[PDB]
Amino acid sequence: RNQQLRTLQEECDRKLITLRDEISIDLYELEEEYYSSSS
Amino acid sequence: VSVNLEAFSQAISAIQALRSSVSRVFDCLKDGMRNKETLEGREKAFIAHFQDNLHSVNRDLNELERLSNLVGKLYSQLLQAYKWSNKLQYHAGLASGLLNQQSLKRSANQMLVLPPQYVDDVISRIDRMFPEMSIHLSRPNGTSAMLLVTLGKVLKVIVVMRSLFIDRTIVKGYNENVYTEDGKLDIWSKSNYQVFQKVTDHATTALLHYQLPQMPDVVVRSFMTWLRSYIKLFQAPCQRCGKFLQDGLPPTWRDFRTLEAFHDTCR
Ligand SMILES: [Zn+2]
Repeated sequence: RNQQLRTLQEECDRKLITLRDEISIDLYELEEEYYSSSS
Repeated sequence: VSVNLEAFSQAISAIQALRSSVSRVFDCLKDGMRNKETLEGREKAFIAHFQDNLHSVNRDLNELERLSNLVGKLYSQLLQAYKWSNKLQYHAGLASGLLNQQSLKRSANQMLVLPPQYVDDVISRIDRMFPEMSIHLSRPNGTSAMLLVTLGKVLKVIVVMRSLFIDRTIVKGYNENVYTEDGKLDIWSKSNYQVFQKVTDHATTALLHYQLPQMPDVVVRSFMTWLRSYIKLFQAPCQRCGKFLQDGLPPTWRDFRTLEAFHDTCR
């Protein structure tokens, strides 16, 4: 039971970390676009 | 070795100087005394010029003797290409320096994504040089690489990158535990001493200062070049006040582009 639950936890954390990195790259692009907007 | 090249060119100019100074002695003596209004003044001028010329001959002979004490020991197409290659290389170095000092580019506009393998290759290339710095990459949180740069028995720098571009740095002392309880890097800490908090501040200005827009290899290489100069902490005195200690601080400021020690109060 312990080993199965540890594997599920590790899968969830790998998914979250990769999500954070991709969202961070998108946030960088959006920050550049929004702050450099002329308006 | 290059020192023999410089000593030989030096002594070439020494012989030319000796020959011309001897000929200058005899040429000024050929003309004879000039007029120069006051009689006392003309005697003074002639004596002074003759004495100066003789002294210059003696100095040139002495310099030639000193270089003697210090001296050590189809085919034309290849040498012509060699000479022209060195000429083009030096010409291009000077012209590139003059032009990138004064660029006229105002904006990038007209009218980050990297494999982590590339980051490891770049940082291992930097770690191969500077034999007193060891860089140990690890990735505890995703693709953002975290670096421990140890530096002599002096520093431990924790550099937190983001896509092969330095983001944050924390400088701690040698003994200081940079690891947490679980043996991961302590990315968020301070260093219990005044000196290393000052060097964290100077390192953040260093990563704000060395900013090329596109190419990041020059940035990390130049940051490590600047960081390497901190090995003479606690040994270098300040180049403004001479002393080692201002308010109990060593000179924590290694100046960019001329790595000299200063207390930050001495700017
Ligand atoms: Zn000072």
